[PDB]
Amino acid sequence: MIAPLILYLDVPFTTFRESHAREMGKTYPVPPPATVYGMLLSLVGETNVYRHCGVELAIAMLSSPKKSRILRQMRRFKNADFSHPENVIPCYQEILSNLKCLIWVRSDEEKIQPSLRERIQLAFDHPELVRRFGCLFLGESDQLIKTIKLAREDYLEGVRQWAIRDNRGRLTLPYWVDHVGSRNTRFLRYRIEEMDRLSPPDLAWTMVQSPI
Amino acid sequence: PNYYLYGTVLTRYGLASLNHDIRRGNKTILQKGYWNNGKIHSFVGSSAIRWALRFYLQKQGYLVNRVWDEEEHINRLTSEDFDPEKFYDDDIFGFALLPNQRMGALGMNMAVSLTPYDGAVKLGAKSGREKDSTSLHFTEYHATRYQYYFGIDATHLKDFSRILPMIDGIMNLPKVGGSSNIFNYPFCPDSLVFQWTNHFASYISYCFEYCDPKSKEAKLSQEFIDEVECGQIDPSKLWIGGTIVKDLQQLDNFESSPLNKAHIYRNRNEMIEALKTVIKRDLGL
Amino acid sequence: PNYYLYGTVLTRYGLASLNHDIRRGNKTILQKGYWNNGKIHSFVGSSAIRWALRFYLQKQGYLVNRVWDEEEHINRLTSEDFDPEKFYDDDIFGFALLPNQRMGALGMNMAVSLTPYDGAVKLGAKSGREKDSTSLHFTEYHATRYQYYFGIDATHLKDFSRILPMIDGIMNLPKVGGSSNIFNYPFCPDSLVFQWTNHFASYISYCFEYCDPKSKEAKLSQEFIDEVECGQIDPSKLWIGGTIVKDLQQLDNFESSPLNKAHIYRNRNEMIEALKTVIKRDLGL
Amino acid sequence: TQPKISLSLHAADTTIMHRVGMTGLYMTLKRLEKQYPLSRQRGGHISWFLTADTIELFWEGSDFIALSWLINESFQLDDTGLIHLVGLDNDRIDLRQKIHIHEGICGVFLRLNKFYQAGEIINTELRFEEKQVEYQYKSLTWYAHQTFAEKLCEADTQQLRHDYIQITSWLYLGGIVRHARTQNTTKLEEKPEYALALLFVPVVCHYCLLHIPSEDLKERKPHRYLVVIPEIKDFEDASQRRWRLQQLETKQFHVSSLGEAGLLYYSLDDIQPEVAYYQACQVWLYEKTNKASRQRTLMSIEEIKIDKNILITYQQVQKYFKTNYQIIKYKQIFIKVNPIRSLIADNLVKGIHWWSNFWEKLVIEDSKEYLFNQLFSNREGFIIMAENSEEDKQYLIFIKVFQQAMKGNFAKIYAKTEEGKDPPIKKKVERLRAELNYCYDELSFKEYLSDFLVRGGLNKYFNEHQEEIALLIKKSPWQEIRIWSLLAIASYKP
Repeated sequence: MIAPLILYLDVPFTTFRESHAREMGKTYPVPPPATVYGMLLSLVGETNVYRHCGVELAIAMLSSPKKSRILRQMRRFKNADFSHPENVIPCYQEILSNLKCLIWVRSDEEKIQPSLRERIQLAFDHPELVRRFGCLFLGESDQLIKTIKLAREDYLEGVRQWAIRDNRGRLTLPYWVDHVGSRNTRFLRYRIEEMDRLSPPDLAWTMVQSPI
Repeated sequence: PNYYLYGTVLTRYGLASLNHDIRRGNKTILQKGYWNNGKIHSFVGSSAIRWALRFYLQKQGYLVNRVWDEEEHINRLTSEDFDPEKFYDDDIFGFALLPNQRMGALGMNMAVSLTPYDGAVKLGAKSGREKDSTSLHFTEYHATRYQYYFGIDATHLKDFSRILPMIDGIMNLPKVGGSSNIFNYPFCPDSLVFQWTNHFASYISYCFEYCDPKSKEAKLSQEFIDEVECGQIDPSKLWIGGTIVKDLQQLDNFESSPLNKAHIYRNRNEMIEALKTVIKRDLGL
Repeated sequence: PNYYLYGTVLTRYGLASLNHDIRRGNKTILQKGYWNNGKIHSFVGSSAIRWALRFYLQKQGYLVNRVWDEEEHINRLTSEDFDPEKFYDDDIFGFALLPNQRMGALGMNMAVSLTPYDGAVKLGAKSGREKDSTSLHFTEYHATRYQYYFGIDATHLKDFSRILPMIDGIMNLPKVGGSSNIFNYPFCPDSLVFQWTNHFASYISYCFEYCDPKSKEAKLSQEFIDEVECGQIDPSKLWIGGTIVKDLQQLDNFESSPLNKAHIYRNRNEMIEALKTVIKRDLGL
Repeated sequence: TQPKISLSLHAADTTIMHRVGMTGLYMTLKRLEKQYPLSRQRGGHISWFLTADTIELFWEGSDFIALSWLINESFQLDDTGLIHLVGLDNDRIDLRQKIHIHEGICGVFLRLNKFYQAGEIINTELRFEEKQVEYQYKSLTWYAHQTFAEKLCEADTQQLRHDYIQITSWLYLGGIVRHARTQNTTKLEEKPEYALALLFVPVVCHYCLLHIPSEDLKERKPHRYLVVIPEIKDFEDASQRRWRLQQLETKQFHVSSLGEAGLLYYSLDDIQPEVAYYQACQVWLYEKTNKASRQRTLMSIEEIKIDKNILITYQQVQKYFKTNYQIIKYKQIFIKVNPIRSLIADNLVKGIHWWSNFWEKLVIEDSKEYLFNQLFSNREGFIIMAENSEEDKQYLIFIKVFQQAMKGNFAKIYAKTEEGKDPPIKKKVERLRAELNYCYDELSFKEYLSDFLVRGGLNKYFNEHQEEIALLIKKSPWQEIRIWSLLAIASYKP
């Protein structure tokens, strides 16, 4: 069964502020499967979100990042007039610094060819052929990625912190995000377990599906 | 054929209290967070630098939808229906709405103080025999250099000629929002690491690193040099300019290192001219 | 256009205790912090120089919204409503009463000590055999040349002619807030590095360095001279005057370096007159 | 029978707030079966089956009446206007703690008057140490909690809705609509059972008051509210923990740091040496943005994970270091929190050494000696922790060396002292402190230290650890050596 594609991630600053945290930019410790899936779609230049349902993603967290709070005069749609001071609101947003993680992509469950794994591979062998827009980022648009490269299981030859689906875990990461409200958002309960393996344990293969 | 322009830029050494955060009655805390090795560094928000670029674009022609009323200290919007084909700001920084939206063609991380932050503050009691409240203010400041990283997809631009004004703006960055009255900190580049490639990933995000607390040498980080020597991050697409060029030329074996065959200029303007010529040739301007 | 004036100023050598911070016990600590090479330097705040400029404008006879009653040691407002069109201080330094606020043309940074602070202290004691709790005390002092950086926006001034009195005040700065009874430290400039350009980018911030860690030598920094050599910071827009002129003229190969074709004057008044003539020609005054 | 409402902690979609609301459901139903053991006393003949991590519901007839009875019994208001949550044991809770919890809940949950109607401001003069401090609070009359049953159930069928229900920030903390112009669409949605959990969250979470150390408590009454929300591992464990924490005094709840409140929430937990203790909780800070802010805004959320070592160290700090001084003035029961305790606690949570920089806080920063006095009161405790610090060792040996040297100097003065005259040992000690504080650089301070050591005489400790103490003197910055010399002078005890 073809070896799943592995990507090495290194983002200086990132924030995956949780859903129900709309008053505060408080973030998940780990990139959620939905955000990673969206970033992979951006890398392969896939605007449609339903194109690559079924791809299984597993995240290995190389180093636990530090959580820091920053202030931002974020703009909101409260008043019809743009210049009205009610739009600008000062609030805190948490960020994760020096995030290094490895991503496993298993696109065997995809029913549409070419699969996401093939698209990512072909993108990496021939960067000039792939046509897309924007700048690759994880989380917020201004949080660019320092390094995303094809890597093996031995790239750090170290000890890995995996995200494992546990029904009694702490983190509640969403694998499908409903941006308008919260109807279609689907959550899974995870945990961070420190294990010395170069391959993900079964559960880690968080498999993205449509909310239906 | 996608074309990008990423860049890590390091500012000069000076006294800065730029962004700040919510005060505690006393003290105006410069916001800070963890960085390499867990040492606390002072940050400057990404929106701050984007606001600085917007102000630069507005200050020199270059029609802006989001005009900044200096007298009223408010943001007036000329045309509620954003038109990226006409307004430079909607073309670059994008917009949001309830067509529907446009992802900004510019993404920059938050600036980071090159040296860890130490407890530094400034007394601020106001002159006068009468000593009422609103006196003895404290302004936390920092004497370091700020280094921030940006990336633009030139292809995503509606007008491909708009890359050049952004280059002039980043070179002549007017002012990041800060206590210019107390701490006038210039943000013009002092050492640049640019790369103009069709590859989506550039491994040059934060290459300036010195640590060595309370110092200004600002050597190039070892990991960046190792990455250059490895074979990836192609030196032909690299552009190195600024004061770091002196230290690079004083490095041993540099005449034989792969970093030698990268575009290297002491003069910043010569760097900008060469890069702009390359960009114009490749984009057909 | 968009003209701005930037400068780094160096003061004479003398004993200074101008910026006492919150004192501990019996010793009156003067405010200090880290700087180049990690050695502690003594800082004089920029608000003090802004107050000195305000006092100069008040004394010379200009309008000045804030009047400083010397005998009462109190500050009074001529009008409760700030009018930058009519008042020089409101025009230049800005205001915020809490329109309502002004950005402020003058942007000044702190005054650092060129020489690191060793820790010298001075004992003072009340005379007479009758001794009480307030009998003896210790005051910290520093023997250093002070250096601060400032930047103003000529276009931002409501009246463009207001740039002349501010320059005159900088060259004739009154007392900077300190302890004039026992440490009367003149803050009058004795070496300037002025830049008057249309671009914003400034590479003259803190361009002064010491020859020896404990000395009154005050040589020009290597970075500034090297950057002038490399090609940026056009010598035609450079203005250097004061005691550093002698040291520059005693340098080797000076007649061939780009420093030669820059505005250099031994007498500071002549350089100020030339720069003022240039400014008046540029801004139509 | 079949469950019309099914709730399990093991469900994947649940969050922390859903779990704490589940615990609130568990405890309120426990208190209800304590109050109404028999089926027919329970409205709508509700029947609950409760397990370690599952709450199970059946009733008879239409749902609307059943949930209406449940809600009306769950949330109530006494005559004084204070909150009455049956989940918490109000009988053994005094009136001061009732005022505390009621003020907290209106300050964090019922922050908006669109959800509640208030009564008249009721002032009562409670008697402490022959002082009748008038507690002034705003009584309530109704709130959206009592009448959420209308929204929970369908209007026409009087039954639970079979679709997602839009919720608001009062139900789920932090769930405000960012864009008011899109209020109808961009609203958080949840299933009815999770909505009931979000109804019953307030019972579990405790409320604490935060005091800014920089702000004088006399010149600023506390108004910041810390909400401690614990991670749920078991219904019974959480219920027992909350009921235990009910015992604490209100003066304990006033803390100087978020970590202090978190540790207080776990202070009364039993410690078992066979069982690996590990507890996690969230602290939610609510604070007015400005002076004239109408309602509080969520300003900080911080996670606390407490293990065995951290908790026992915190108990040790609580034991050695002094408690809060309950200053009481004209209706002004101020509380003096020891900053050091918080500092240690913070470092403990950070995992960093407790002795990160106590002296800085105690003296350098604390010129007023607010906590420096606490140092005086808890100097032994400081030393105790320092003893725990192995790195301190060398400085401990230097402490002994300086104590021996000053012993020799005092012996010399005693020899010099004339018969009948009283030797000025106190004056000499004051002179030592003044001379050490006078030293302004490395050279002068090292001169004085070496001269004093020579004058002390033959020192056994300096002989045994010659090279180590010599290198410590040569390497350490003179400010640090001065600090430890001052500590040695203060810690001298013949």
